[PDB]
Amino acid sequence: SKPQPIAAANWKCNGSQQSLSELIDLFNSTSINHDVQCVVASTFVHLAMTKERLSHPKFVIAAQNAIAKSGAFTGEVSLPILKDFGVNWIVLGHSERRAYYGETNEIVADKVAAAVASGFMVIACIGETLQERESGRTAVVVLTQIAAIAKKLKKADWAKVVIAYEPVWAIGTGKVLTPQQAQEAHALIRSWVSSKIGADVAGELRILYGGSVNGKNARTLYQQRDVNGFLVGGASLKPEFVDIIKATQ
Amino acid sequence: SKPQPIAAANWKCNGSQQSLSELIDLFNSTSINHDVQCVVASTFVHLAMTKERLSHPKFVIAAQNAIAKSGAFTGEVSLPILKDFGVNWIVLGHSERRAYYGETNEIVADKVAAAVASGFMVIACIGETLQERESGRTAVVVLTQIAAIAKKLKKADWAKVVIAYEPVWAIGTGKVLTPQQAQEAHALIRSWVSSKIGADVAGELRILYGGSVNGKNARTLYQQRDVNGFLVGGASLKPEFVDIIKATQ
Repeated sequence: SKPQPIAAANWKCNGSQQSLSELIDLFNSTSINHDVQCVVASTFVHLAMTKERLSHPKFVIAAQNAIAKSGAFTGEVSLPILKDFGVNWIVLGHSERRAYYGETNEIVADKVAAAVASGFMVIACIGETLQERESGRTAVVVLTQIAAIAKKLKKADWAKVVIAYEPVWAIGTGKVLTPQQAQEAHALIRSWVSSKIGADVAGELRILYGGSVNGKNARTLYQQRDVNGFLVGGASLKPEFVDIIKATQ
Repeated sequence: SKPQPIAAANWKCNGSQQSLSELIDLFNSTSINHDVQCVVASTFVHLAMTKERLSHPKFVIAAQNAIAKSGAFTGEVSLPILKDFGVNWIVLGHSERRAYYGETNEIVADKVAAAVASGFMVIACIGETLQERESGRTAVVVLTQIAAIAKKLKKADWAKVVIAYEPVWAIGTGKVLTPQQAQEAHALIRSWVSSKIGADVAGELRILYGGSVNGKNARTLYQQRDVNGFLVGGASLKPEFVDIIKATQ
């Protein structure tokens, strides 16, 4: 049987108090009749209002980034600050951070490890560029990214990790992977985890797909054996996010 | 006469709800009997609680960083989000961001300009490294940094700008500038502003000193003719921040 699915909303750098409140009210009103962990990753500014207003028990709130430790890091937010604030889920190594904000495989790996050590559930992101996909190097690239994360974890730590596989070229572009492409990518990640870490870990691991997921394409993607839910960008700011939740069965 | 002084607390990446609440209660209880703009720059996570709890009218709250626009920038916070959230002051181009987080002179300048255009009061940071100071290149370096900011502003925009001069080698190191060094740096910045922008602008501009300011050294620094207050790191997390406020006269 698949492990528990996840439907994660990555709001990215977006939202007004009014527009996020309206969306949160929709989520609070939504009937969810199967076991799925819903996640809302808001900007840091919006965490207070999202914690106060989101009350649907199938939802948890997440941060979109952190640094490992408090200290002289003007502009940044640390894991102890988020932990003190009652935020226990986090997205780390998103493509945008790897591309724009200097996060190498090893930097991502170190953030993931600090977050797991702090007690967080972590959605760790991996995925190849268009050039890498064109060159047929998807597997080596994504397995190198995950091997970097794995290097800094113990086997027991995987109970706290979720992988989001998001091809860079699929993010925000309207180019969604076909169900067969998503399935093969997730399968190859899982096979690596089974072989390098453990079969038990591999079977329990949630591997989520992200990159132009919407209410119309989600259900077909979810039917693939190795897909355990979604990390959703643009569509997570819209009512159709609830159709993506419904798609996780 | 000097323009209105500023005493700005840069909390950096620090604080628990409990420890910041205790400090805010101290600030709320503090008698401030002269005209000084106090600023508290908290992490993004803490803005909600600081807005709710800080009620002393001589204080405003600030963000420690932003990006110009909302959109697909996972982990980041934009100026429209802060504006919607009622935060109207911001620190930009802090040394830590220039050193760790890829902010060039031109990136800082563009953030400053977007923030002024959005309606923010901006504390824009400039300052030279130890090597630059040793080589006698302080003036050219800091004037190059400020010229980059100035390039993206109109003269009328300066009513919204405050400069924080913070030698990199003075930050967190316990190496405070002597009053004469601070005075000459501020004087040379002001002279440049007078000559390149306008004498009126130069006279109204707040130039704050930062780098190991504490309750013991603040009053002597403030007595210098071209010093208009302080950007305070480590000491702003401590009761002695109130002694720095008292020093601005």
